[PDB]
Amino acid sequence: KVSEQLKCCSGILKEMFAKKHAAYAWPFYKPVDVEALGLHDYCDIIKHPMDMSTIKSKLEAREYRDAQEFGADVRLMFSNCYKYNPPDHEVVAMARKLQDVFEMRFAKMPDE
Ligand SMILES: Cc1nn(C)c(C)c1-c1cccc(-c2ccnc3nc[nH]c23)c1F
Repeated sequence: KVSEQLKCCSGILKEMFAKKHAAYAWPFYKPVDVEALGLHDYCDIIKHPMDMSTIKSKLEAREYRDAQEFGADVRLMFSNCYKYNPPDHEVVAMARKLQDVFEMRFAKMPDE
């Protein structure tokens, strides 16, 4: 069960990194570079930054022990975006679309 579920999760991660979703996934590929982006309050507002390269590193290194731990990280990434940004900002629109992809496929988890 655990192995299977984590495979399911790595498939989701591979999809989120895929070219078919790149038009809205790209802001989430790497850690937010607060300084480069001029976002000098980012650290002060976001206490636990998260991005898809960090999730991929944690998957490769077998840090996730179960699907719930992986999902909590992916959702944290979206929540940080909803935290920091006005809800009408383009990056929030892209986060919502990528979360739709994630939640619909995560729902299709093998459950035993
Ligand atoms: C520059 C730039 N131009 N455009 C239209 C976008 C979407 C960006 C951009 C580039 C890289 C990362 C981010 C980003 C990621 C996660 N959270 C964020 N919060 C504010 N920016 C965030 C980003 F918006």
